[PDB]
Amino acid sequence: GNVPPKVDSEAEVLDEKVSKQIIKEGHGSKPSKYSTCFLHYRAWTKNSQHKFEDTWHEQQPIELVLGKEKKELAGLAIGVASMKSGERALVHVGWELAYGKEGNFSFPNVPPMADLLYEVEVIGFDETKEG
Repeated sequence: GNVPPKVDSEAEVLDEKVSKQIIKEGHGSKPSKYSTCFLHYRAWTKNSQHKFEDTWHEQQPIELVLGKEKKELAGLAIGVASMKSGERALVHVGWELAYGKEGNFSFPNVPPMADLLYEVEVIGFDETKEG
């Protein structure tokens, strides 16, 4: 909708500046490096709780190629890399892995050193880890 889902369970650490809470378990294996991922997501700045991104509202999921993602999605990518297909989770990303020191001027307007929250659901990836 627009409200960042409340989820009490304690997070799993994926990186120094990245952690995750699973909302809905998915299936299949985690994606491999360089995998193409299709996903929906909402993004909120942690300190004002402003929603500056919502792919569900704009009916436009994105294509994220792990290893070639834009810098502002570095943290998100790290979270995605830990998800299964169809999984839905909250991803806490330190600003270092987001819009960094300066933030962003507009579209979107993200304050400097602004930690972010992501509610991401992976539609699926094209290459998965096969033992």
